[PDB]
Amino acid sequence: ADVAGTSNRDFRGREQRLFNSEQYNYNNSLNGEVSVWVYAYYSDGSVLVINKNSQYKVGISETFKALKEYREGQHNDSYDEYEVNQSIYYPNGGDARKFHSNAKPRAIQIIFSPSVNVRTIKMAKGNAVSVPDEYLQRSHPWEATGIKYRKIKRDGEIVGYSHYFELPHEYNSISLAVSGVHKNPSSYNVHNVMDVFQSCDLALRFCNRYWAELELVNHYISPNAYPYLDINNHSYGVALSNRQ
Amino acid sequence: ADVAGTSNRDFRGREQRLFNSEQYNYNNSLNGEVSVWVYAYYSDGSVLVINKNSQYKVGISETFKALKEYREGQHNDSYDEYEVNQSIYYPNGGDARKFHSNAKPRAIQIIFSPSVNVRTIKMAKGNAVSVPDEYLQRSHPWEATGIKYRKIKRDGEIVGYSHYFELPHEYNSISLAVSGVHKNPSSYNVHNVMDVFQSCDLALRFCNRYWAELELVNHYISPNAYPYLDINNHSYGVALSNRQ
Amino acid sequence: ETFKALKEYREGQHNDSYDEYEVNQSIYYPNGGDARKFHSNAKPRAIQIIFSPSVNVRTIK
Amino acid sequence: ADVAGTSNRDFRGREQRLFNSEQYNYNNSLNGEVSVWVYAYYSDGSVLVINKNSQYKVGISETFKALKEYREGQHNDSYDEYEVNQSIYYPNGGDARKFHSNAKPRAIQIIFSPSVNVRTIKMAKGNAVSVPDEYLQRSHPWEATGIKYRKIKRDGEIVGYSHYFELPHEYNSISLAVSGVHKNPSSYNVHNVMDVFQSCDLALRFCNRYWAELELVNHYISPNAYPYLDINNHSYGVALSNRQ
Ligand SMILES: [Cl-]
Ligand SMILES: [Cl-]
Ligand SMILES: [Cl-]
Repeated sequence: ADVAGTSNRDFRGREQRLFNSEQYNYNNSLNGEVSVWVYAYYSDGSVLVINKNSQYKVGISETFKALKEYREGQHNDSYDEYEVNQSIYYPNGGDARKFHSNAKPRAIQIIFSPSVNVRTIKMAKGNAVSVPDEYLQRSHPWEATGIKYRKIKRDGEIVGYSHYFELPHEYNSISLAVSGVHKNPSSYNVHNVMDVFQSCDLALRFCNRYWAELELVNHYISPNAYPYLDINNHSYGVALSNRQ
Repeated sequence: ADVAGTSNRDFRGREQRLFNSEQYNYNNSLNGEVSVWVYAYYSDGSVLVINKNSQYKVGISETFKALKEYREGQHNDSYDEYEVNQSIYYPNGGDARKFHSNAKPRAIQIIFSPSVNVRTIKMAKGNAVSVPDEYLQRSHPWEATGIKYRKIKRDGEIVGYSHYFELPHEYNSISLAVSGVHKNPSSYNVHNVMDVFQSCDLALRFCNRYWAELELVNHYISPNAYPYLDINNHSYGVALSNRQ
Repeated sequence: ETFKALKEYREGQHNDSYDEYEVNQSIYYPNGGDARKFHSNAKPRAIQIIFSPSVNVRTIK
Repeated sequence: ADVAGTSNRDFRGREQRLFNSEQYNYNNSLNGEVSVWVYAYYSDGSVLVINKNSQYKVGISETFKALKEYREGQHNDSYDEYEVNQSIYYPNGGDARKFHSNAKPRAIQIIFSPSVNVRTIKMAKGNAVSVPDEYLQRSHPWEATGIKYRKIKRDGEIVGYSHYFELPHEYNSISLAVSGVHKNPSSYNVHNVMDVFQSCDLALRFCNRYWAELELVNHYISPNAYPYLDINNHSYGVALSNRQ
């Protein structure tokens, strides 16, 4: 046979490049996944991740309370935190023994897979009682925030999209939903509506609290080939198109 | 300038009336919210509220167990209440140390925003094992209960719609889903189906147990300009159309 | 005051006492403890020192 | 340039030797620290360290009770240990459920920095009620124990001073204070008295219970360049004077 890395008959090298290309492109086909992650960052350094992975479209919707830190199998000041919630829902509505709950998120990062169409992204960032914009009567139920998403890039390739917002002020108390649609550069969609209804049931969800962004990078992002952007603006992910 | 409240050049007064009219009408546009609330009333006077707010259509679906009272950070007779559930699911199925759980709802109020089309409202009031009508094989999956909804009215304007039913008997043990569609007096809808799928992800949810109907009125209904009907048949809400 | 003495202590409430001993070991020497958190919320975020107007500022140490 | 390690123009080597010499000498200047450590060794192998670091003079003073083992966040037989204290303060004074408390120190090591003047060291080793010598009326308030301190040595240099005494008998129940003065080979001291008063406030204290002498060596002594002498008579510390 020819010697490796010297001719157009390195079929191991061609197949390696095809295998990676086929992953990148399959994910972009309508048979592929589109995925979203919400990361909620807490003052103790831990991070709640919620991920949804589904065909055609995907999203996540959480209450104010659901986004608060919950430490499984440890103390959570449960009763005092019920009272903190009452005061967050309406000023002076509760009788808590603290000014600021450390279970409140300090920041949110939303990441989508590179199979999303950025122009389809919509976010409903509500107040603590799940109202998008002060009162329901004046609320558009979403804002299309695609323009704000940064490309997460590795080796020149877009591996995902990131929108990051801090919640550093006492009044930053939110409920949150986000949604994106998988790329569809075709004009195909009539005939497939029941399949999209089935995708609503088929969407897989994951949620977990990791103890540190390091741990998120090491045990969540990296093992799964997920895109990420860390606090130091470092991009993670795996470039696949036309690559060995 | 002209003197306030004496001429057609009171533009502060015209803009105030327009601002309120525009809220009422925006909520009725297809760009607006439609919202639903389920209130479950407990014997200790507390009230669980579940609210969903979304574009195009909205609903809530809860199990028998999910509607039972849960007091965050306090004792809930957790083990005995598992046994009460077994006896509610099948006669004599559990080994509880009580005849009637005080965590069972005594009543349900369903309220919709005035942007719902009443004729689209559907309810699945199931038995304790989540069957609409005795056995699945004979169950229509919903009843269209719009005719029973009362108008909640302030200053002559419909501010919401209410259906209220007590559960005062021992055998009143229910699961519950409800759904309504936003007003659509146009013939527009083709082209918008993926947007409605995104609205399923974008819908915001809120749930909380308030200690008293007084507290619900003061800290939930009123601060948010929500419609309500209290036990004394008093209507709450804010009239907006053509009003200062 | 010591490092430990300046950490938050909530009288009559839970203070993650055991985990906070382990956090202290890791603060004293990298990787010295086996805590279940990255950042203790009992650590001060800031210090203000105030003196009365009867101090001589040039003597402050 | 000249080649490393072959001429009097290795200025990197001269500066390295100066940097170390300047540390050794600065510590001996009156601008330097003098430091003391009390190690209390427990039967479970753990060791309480108390350290004080201050200018001009330094010391530590602890009660009998303060020197007993305290395991943070674990059980400490608190009530029984109050009763053990009553019996230690006066024979048969308490009603404990044990003959010997394992929280009692088995030994004490006192170490001073090499900037102390050994002839200034004073110790008040009291009985369990904090009396130096049986009764206050006959007590000199200290003994000058410098003659008993061994030099801790590395590479020929004194890196600290150690006095070690076991408390292996049931009646070895002590309170303890120790004090040393920083070297002052000059005749300077008038003018500086308020500065010494400020040094009483400025002295920094550290205390911690380590689980093993190994851990003390690895995570306390060594990382901080502190002198130590272990149970096997091994000296630890860093020689600095005229050394690279
Ligand atoms: Cl395709
Ligand atoms: Cl419209
Ligand atoms: Cl000097």
